[PDB]
Amino acid sequence: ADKILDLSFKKIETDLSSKITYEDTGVKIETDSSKSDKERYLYIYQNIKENWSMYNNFYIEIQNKNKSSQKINLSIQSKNMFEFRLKEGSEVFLEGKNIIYSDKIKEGCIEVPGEFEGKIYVNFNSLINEESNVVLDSNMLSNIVSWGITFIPSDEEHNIVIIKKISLLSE
Amino acid sequence: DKILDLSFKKIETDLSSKITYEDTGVKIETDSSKSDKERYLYIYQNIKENWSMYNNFYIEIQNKNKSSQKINLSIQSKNMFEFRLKEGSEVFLEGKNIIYSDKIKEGCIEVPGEFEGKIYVNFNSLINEESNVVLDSNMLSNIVSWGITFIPSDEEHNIVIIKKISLLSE
Ligand SMILES: [Cl-]
Ligand SMILES: [Cl-]
Ligand SMILES: [Cl-]
Ligand SMILES: [Cl-]
Ligand SMILES: [Cl-]
Ligand SMILES: [Cl-]
Ligand SMILES: [Cl-]
Ligand SMILES: [Cl-]
Ligand SMILES: [Cl-]
Repeated sequence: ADKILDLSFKKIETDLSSKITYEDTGVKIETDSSKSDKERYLYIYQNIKENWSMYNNFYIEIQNKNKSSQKINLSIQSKNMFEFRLKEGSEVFLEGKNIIYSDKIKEGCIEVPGEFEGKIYVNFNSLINEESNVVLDSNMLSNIVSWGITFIPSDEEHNIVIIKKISLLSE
Repeated sequence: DKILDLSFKKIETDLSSKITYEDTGVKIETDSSKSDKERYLYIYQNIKENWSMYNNFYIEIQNKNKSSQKINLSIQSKNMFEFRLKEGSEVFLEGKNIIYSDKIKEGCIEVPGEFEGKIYVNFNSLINEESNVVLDSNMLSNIVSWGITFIPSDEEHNIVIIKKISLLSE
């Protein structure tokens, strides 16, 4: 039950000029920039409201028409707050015309080699929320740093409570 | 099941206390004044663990007084989010003579007099007030935005073709 994501190019934050063309399938993205500009980028995003708990990864069918390697990265947002980016060092899988290999996320990016024409596998455990360190397929329980009990004694001058045991149950 | 280590640090507000660690649990003795309405004893332990595999908080406690006590929970995640009892949530207090489902009143749990049983609290009854995020809620549950950034090579004219972007179930 693969879920195909709608590719809309109405929302773009960039510092380049480009020509986007829809074809039978997918879309061609042409950019004109310079070697000097080391801040160059073309961020393309969408606004949604979907539940993705039944999926475990991104499958990006991309093709590079240049001999030089490209670079791409992902960013997901949950609860209009938590932003998830590629976890540095995490393994991603690139399947080309004849070879499939593992490459680690470097400087927050995925290297797309020259003439690459294939698909890219990025598991959701590869996207993380920096601040919380919570990976996209987990929850806040994944990184508990403190637990405590607040006690508000009765109007009696001296109160005593006995705590025999505290544990965490799981179905 | 994971038996939490009963080792604490404490904050005292308008009261003094003693924490003795006996073989039959930890005894908490407080000395305070009926007039000091800001009385409050916070006992906690800082750690670095993963409780994803768990779903509930088991607390067996005994109240030595005839007057009710009030307890609250505070679980913190590295991002400095503190989760507390959700207002209107349900908690189960199983005593010897009385057993029932209880409600969170003013963010606290009423511990009846001479109570001597167990209190069950599900992690979905813990929430961060400002974010309004439940402690066991998965991130994938509510996705509001997703994006892809393209960083071109040094070549002046770059062309990348994206035929398809999907989510695979596993
Ligand atoms: Cl979409
Ligand atoms: Cl949507
Ligand atoms: Cl290839
Ligand atoms: Cl290359
Ligand atoms: Cl002791
Ligand atoms: Cl501690
Ligand atoms: Cl009881
Ligand atoms: Cl509260
Ligand atoms: Cl809060």
